[PDB]
Amino acid sequence: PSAFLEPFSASVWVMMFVMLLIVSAIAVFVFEYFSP
Amino acid sequence: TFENMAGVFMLVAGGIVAGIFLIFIEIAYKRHKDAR
Repeated sequence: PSAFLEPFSASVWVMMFVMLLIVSAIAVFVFEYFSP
Repeated sequence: TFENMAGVFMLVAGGIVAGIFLIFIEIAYKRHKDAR
């Protein structure tokens, strides 16, 4: 078995890498917008 | 591996993105009240 790989979990394996990026981007955007 | 974790991921993501938006105005109002 391959630990922390597609067979272990999240067999799609091509969505979380961009999900983390987009959630980080939206968090940065809201943090910038809420500064004033 | 499938939608089993994706459902809770979507739920928590929607919850947090709604909460930040609905609480930014509350934080701004609290700051304005504390610094009238």
